[PDB]
Amino acid sequence: MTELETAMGMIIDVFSRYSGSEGSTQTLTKGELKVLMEKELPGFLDAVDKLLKDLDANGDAQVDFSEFIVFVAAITSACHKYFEKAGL
Amino acid sequence: MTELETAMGMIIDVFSRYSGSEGSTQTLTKGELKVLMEKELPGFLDAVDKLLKDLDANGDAQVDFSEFIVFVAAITSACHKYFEKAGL
Ligand SMILES: [Ca+2]
Ligand SMILES: [Ca+2]
Ligand SMILES: [Ca+2]
Ligand SMILES: [Ca+2]
Repeated sequence: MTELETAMGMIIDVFSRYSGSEGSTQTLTKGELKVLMEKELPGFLDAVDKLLKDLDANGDAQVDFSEFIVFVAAITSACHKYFEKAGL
Repeated sequence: MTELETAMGMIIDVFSRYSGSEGSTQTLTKGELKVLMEKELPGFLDAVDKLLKDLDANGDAQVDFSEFIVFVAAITSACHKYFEKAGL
């Protein structure tokens, strides 16, 4: 497994660890999202419900994997853009 | 560092390992992309130039981090969707 394939497997791993405690095992409810954020993105965040509403693209009140990975990408892109600029 | 923060750091790590051999150190030329694909996503891919044209959102003939992470997300989402469906 390459470094990049491992990173991709790791995001999927993270998602699956929190999406199975209630409702669909393929999505995050507001409660599951609250736990995923405090455990995986501590300090990033009222806030949890607004986050869910921001990420929910199809209006089912849950965060599925597509919605979640778009969020992970955005955060990662913001980090990379910041050090790119600190760079001069 | 959490599991998810580590995965994000790992994608940034992967990108930086290949974007520094030519031209801007913040982007991938077609040559750098060819090397990144054979080393990090072997077997995924003519093909390299078409891939670059597909990912290049701003028309500079290079893949920057935003373009790259959108690609990583898409591949990861496609993997997760596949096993979600194999699931019944
Ligand atoms: Ca769930
Ligand atoms: Ca949704
Ligand atoms: Ca470069
Ligand atoms: Ca570009």
